[PDB]
Amino acid sequence: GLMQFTLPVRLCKEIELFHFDIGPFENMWPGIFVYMVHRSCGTSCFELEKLCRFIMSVKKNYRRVPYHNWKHAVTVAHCMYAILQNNHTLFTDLERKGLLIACLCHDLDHRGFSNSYLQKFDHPLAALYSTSTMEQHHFSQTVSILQLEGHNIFSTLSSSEYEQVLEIIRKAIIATDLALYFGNRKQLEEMYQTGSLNLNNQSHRDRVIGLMMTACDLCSVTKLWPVTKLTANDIYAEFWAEGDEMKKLGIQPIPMMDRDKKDEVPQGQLGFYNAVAIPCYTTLTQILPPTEPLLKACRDNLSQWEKVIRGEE
Ligand SMILES: COc1cccc(NC(=O)Nc2ccc3nc(C)c(C)nc3c2)c1
Ligand SMILES: [Mg+2]
Ligand SMILES: [Zn+2]
Repeated sequence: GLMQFTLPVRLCKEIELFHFDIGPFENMWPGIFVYMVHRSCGTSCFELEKLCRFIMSVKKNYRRVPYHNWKHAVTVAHCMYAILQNNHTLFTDLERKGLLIACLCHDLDHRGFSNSYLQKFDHPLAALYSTSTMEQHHFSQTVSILQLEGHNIFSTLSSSEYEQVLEIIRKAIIATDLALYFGNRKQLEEMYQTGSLNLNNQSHRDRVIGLMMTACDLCSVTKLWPVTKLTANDIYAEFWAEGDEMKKLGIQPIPMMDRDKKDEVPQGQLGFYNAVAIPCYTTLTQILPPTEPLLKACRDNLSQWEKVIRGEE
């Protein structure tokens, strides 16, 4: 196990920054992920034979959709890497192990549809899981892959440490349900502003890990404008697809998902920066000061969307 992964100089440098884009070379993304684990965790955390076999089974069970794809998984894992590297001593060995795997797995077997469209379609998964429908499925898919012959990357953990990591991964994945983020951020807001926030309180850590997961999940709004803008097309390609499918069930969908209402996208993006993205990275910056560069980048991209509306581009 004296085999390190190395990246070219430019990647080796930019991968440490929050705004890093992992590039269009699909075949470099596994090595980028392993590189991040080795540096975040240790070269010993995982048996490389098993990690590599886990990664490629995880890749396979992500679909060919415009946004909720294998690129998203690795992109979300890189944001978590940057958060963990910039907050060295606040996280247990198990939490670093668990959260990078949770980020890679967080959207397993996503089809490009919201929990809402599964409910109105009456998809079988909506009957199996009444809330956080896709997220419970994503955690299901994660456990399934972990139990394949030769895929159990945690094998060398004790029974209770193994229970702790699957529990970290379950809550981390469930927290990527944006419906739950509002209450979670509201509670974290009050806890930090009445001084009751306490990182030795497990139920507090849980909330703070959940906010990190939302932050990593939304990290496209924290990239340089050209990456943010080009990722928005992919996000809206899924939204408009779901809108089309709503119209096939005989329901006018929200404007956000109606491809006849593209003109409304810039204003809809302001709503999302102001209601979701800026509050998210604000509370995270208050709790984890060194994640400020995510808040600053998000503010720069809000400004870029205001300029789009003003016709300046
Ligand atoms: C009540 O129903 C609500 C309320 C608040 C938010 C939501 N959900 C909601 O708006 N989802 C969006 C929209 C635009 C987005 N734009 C970008 C670039 C990214 C990364 N994520 C987005 C997520 C639903
Ligand atoms: Mg998701
Ligand atoms: Zn996601």
